[PDB]
Amino acid sequence: SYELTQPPSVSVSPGQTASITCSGDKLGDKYSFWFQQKPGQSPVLVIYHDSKRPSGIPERFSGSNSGDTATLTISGTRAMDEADYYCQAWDSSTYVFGTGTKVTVLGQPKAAPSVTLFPPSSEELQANKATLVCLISDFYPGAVTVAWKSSPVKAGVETTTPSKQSNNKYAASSYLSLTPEQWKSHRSYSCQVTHEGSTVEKTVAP
Amino acid sequence: TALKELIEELVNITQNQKAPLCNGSMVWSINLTAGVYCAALESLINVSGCSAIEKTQRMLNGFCPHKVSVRDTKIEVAQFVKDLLVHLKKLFR
Amino acid sequence: VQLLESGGGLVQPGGSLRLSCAASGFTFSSYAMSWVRQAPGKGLEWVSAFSGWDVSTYYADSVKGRFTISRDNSKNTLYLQMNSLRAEDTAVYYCVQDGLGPYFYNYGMDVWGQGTTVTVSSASTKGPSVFPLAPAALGCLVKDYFPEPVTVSWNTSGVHTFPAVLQSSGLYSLSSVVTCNVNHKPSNTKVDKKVEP
Repeated sequence: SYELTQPPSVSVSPGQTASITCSGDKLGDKYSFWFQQKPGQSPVLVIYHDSKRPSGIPERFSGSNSGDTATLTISGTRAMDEADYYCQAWDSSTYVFGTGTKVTVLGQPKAAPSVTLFPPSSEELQANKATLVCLISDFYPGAVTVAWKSSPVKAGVETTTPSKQSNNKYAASSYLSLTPEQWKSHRSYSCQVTHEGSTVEKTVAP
Repeated sequence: TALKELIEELVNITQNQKAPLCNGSMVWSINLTAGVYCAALESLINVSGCSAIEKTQRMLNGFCPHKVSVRDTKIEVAQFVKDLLVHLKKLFR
Repeated sequence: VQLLESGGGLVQPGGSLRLSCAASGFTFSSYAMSWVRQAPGKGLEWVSAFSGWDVSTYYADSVKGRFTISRDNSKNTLYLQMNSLRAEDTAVYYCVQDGLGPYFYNYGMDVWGQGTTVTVSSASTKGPSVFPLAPAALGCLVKDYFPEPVTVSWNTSGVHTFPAVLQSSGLYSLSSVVTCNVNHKPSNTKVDKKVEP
């Protein structure tokens, strides 16, 4: 209905079946639509009216809508099917989109993130500013959560979305904004990158 | 405006020698009165294996306010679309 | 069938823009048409729709009273007048071929355009501060510039220009490591500097 909820992530190996859910109150009474958005391009209609495939869409895509759950099924998921998939329905004179599911087709073995934590610069410290530059590289799949520290620091943190590298692995960046009085204060700040349930971390001292 | 798009889609699949529309599948007739769009969709909903009516079926969905998913005479789909086509041209007075 | 969006760009909060969308390859006047936007890194948010059957219009509650959808069938063009723009309106705006008939929403959407970028920011343009990253791996930190983008060089033996990050004032930062020639000519500055521990 008014709130279409989708699981944030779906991961399969090539050839396996990927099932994407989209839950909504009495969603089975409405027509459901599915949109596929590969990275860097506009969405494309993959399923309309619950189960129909539009012209030119691969036959491995199929949909079902019943009860309060709409399901998009990809049989024998291929590498080119990696995309963000979006649920959609009409309610109260508006189009309502699902929150989206990133479907990752594991094309290569897992790669642990390599990290490089840089300290505040000598020039920046004289500018009354301090920035800790945590640089994460060479990891797959492309999703890491980073936490800064050894009491947790909620604020002054800004992280980039992971992005594909030359070698089709992934890289990310995280910055912690400090003032010089907090940098020589605590004995060592920490950058903790969480990859696939496992975490490498690095710390830095003046 | 939009109805003539539906009309000429009907006309297109009603064309002379093509194979009979959707093999010999047959559907329930309906009174070409009011609510004809929803009724045509509900009678064409269970047609199996016929891509020639897919654009037709999607178009009719834009003419019925609700989701779909009297039974006196069962007629061939080729004749069902012919019947509805004459009714729609008439409403386009 | 093609939907050619145009009219995006940079604008301050409270400013105005007017997007256009040239349509081709289909009878434009018969289909409803919609605008759908996507903020950077987030999901899809429908904005507004113009019926191809009525002159009725529909809007998401986040833009009603501020956005006006319009169409011209003779030019096969869809428009979106955006007034009283806010920061949260920053997104890529897609023009989408919508449904046929009076209940166009039961027909559904079809083809999407490629979209134009709309950015709403109160910040003024500014060149970046460049700082050394001392050590293997040597880096160069580009801090506090607006708007985007910026290109970094080193003149490529294992070097990466990490994507920029946006900060809570509205300016951007980035770094580029090697295992630095900076040009931000939105502000017309070009700095280069070298590092050593």
